[PDB]
Amino acid sequence: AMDLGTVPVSSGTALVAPFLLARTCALPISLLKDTVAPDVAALVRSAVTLRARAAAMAAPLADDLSRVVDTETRRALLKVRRDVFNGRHTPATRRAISLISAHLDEQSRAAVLEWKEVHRLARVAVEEAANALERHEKQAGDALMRALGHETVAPSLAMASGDFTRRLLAHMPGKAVSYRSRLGRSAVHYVARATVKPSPFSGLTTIGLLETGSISVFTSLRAAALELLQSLGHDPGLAAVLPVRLNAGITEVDGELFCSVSHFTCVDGFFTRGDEIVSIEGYRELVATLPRRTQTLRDMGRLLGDDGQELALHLLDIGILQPIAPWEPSERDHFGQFARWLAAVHNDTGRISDQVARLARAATEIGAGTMGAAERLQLMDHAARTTREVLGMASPTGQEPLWAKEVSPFHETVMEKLTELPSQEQAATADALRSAAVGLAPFMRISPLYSAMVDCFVATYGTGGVCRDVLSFLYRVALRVDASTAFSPQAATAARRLQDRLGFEGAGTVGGAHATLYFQVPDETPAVRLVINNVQSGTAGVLTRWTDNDLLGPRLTDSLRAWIDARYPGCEVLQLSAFSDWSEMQRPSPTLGPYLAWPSDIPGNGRAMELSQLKLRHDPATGTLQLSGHDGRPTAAHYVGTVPHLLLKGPVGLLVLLSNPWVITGRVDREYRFHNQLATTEKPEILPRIVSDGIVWARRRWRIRPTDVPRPETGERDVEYLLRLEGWRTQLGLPAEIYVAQVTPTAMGLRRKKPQWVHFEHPYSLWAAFTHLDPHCVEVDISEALPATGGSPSNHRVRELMGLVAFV
Repeated sequence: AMDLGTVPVSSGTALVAPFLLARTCALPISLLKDTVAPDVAALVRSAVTLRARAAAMAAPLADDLSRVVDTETRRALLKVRRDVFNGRHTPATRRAISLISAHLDEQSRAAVLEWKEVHRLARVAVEEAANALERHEKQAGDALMRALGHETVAPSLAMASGDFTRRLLAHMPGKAVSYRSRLGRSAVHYVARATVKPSPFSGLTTIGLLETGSISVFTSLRAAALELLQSLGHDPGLAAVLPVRLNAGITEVDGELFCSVSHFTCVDGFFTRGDEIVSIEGYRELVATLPRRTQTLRDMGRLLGDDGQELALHLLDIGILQPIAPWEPSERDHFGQFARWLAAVHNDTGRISDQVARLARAATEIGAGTMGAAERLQLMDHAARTTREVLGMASPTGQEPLWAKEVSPFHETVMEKLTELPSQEQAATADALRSAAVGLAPFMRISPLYSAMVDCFVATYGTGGVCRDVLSFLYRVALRVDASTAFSPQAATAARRLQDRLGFEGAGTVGGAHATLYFQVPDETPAVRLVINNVQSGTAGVLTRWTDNDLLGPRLTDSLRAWIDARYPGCEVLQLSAFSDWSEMQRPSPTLGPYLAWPSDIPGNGRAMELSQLKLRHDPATGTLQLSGHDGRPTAAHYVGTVPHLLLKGPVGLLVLLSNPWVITGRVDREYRFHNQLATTEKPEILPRIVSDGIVWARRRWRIRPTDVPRPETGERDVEYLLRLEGWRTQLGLPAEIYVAQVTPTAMGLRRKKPQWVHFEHPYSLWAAFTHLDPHCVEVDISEALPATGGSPSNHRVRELMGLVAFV
């Protein structure tokens, strides 16, 4: 794939949504910038400059030394030419210099004295550098710890790293923390996340709304509530009251019965669900015996006859029966709903309700008011333990899942009211986003898999045909359209052909091509206007989770609903998501409009539209598939999940593609491609900034091997290591402020880890980034910090912005 920003643009325009979301670091930059050591840096620079000036004086001097003379004077001359090569100056060197300096021409005597004066000067800069470094180590590590103690930040850390928070609360102010210690390396990482690197996973940012005091929004873990809900049927107490229903994901393809079987999983705290389309033809007679409306598990077992209870439980375990969850898809307090339901319907049956009630009380408490780091850490530890206990207890396997041992029981988002922008700055930012959108338009293509779905639909239902079981068709595409035919060159040709016909504005169910831009603007050749951090096709789903609160929720609800409706003119837009039965990060919004439930999802409490109430029709005029609801109402399914929809596999992702078939074909920020291959290039890869009209699509980057990075030798002086870092970074050409990303291999190619802030006048960030490289790291990807922070005022808080653009 090509690099974004590399195609010149001579046509096109774009609309910009009239609002921005801002993710602002919790602390001002000064809390990090005050821990720079500019005195250590200046001394190091001096020592490097002086040591290099003497190295350069060596060759002209060792020739001037010979440029004969008497013996002993000759013997001393050799010793001086000896030590001149080795950059030495021991007392036995200084005496030899005194032996000869009398017998030296004017030129060479001045050379020998200038060489010894520069050496001495370097020897003093180093020791003064080491003294300053020693003083900085007594002060800067403790300051970093104090910064993280601020009440703006410490309770967020208690959510994020429970174990580092213990270290923080157990730290006496003034007690030195070395840049060599693990605590010092961790401190500069958290302070950087709180001051210069806004990011969604740190918890050290706020979310606010801008046009063109602060609250906490909390969510409990949906997977823990769903896991417990699935277990309930295995207790005979609860099976008499647990409502269950026949899986709506059951339907026929070519007369054979199929089911989407859910594989609920957790990989490194990331909750997703794999969908496996599986034949259940043998269960047909059983499925036909069960009614389609909700009943208790116990009631279902009565309907089934001999061994009916055992059999109903088997159907529940494999998902042909599914429990009804006592919460709605948008719920943020799962165990509060779960405890309310348990109370309304009344051994292990009782202990389970008590654990649920304990979980429900932690949710009420954490949302009740401010808590210090210590209270927060105690509620979190307690909720996590209760969670582990009730899952193991209700499990028929006796054990709790592995992910329960290391996943937080709550998650927090901080919303903040922001000072609006001056109207001039609003206009200037909208113009830059418009320029960015014009430069992104050439990489917006219709996905070839969309054209393959149209062919499958026409092959199945005919031109202008109508499908009345949309689920059955989505299963058919997942069962019968493989990768080689979905991304064949015919597919791509058809997709390019469809785009020429359709245009960017889409048609009906097919919304207009749009994108979410994540970017930063300088505070402080054309000037930098805007720096791109990420780009996504469509409206980022995380925006819908921010509609559900008192601070910015109502204003964002109205702006977001207007923006999304404008993308599907003449359609009723339904909210659609992927596995929100498992992940609260995938939940729809309560305020934005009707929700379309995916049939294979475990169902919940509120009202949703059903996919079975919709039809799909081939529209020959436009070459699209059109979704329609009641009486043919034109319908769009707008994706609101946080997971990027192009990572979705299976029929869910195919339905999402029907309303957003638009994909971005350019590389974002020189990302590493998925193929497992061995690159060539050369040892130092220096990649220029990619920038057009002030839009910085790609930062300057430096790609090197781990062995190219100076690592401390055993018994090396600290100050000597800084001299190596300074000489290395200047030969490579690094600016004062950079980000360092370790690249490690995956099965799906090379992958950047999270970037580490480095300042070359900041000993803590240098040690934290360059001394303990991951053994699996095979490449170090360094980028310029941009916008740099050195030029910004001290009290300012760094933020990343989110904008929305629509192409025309």
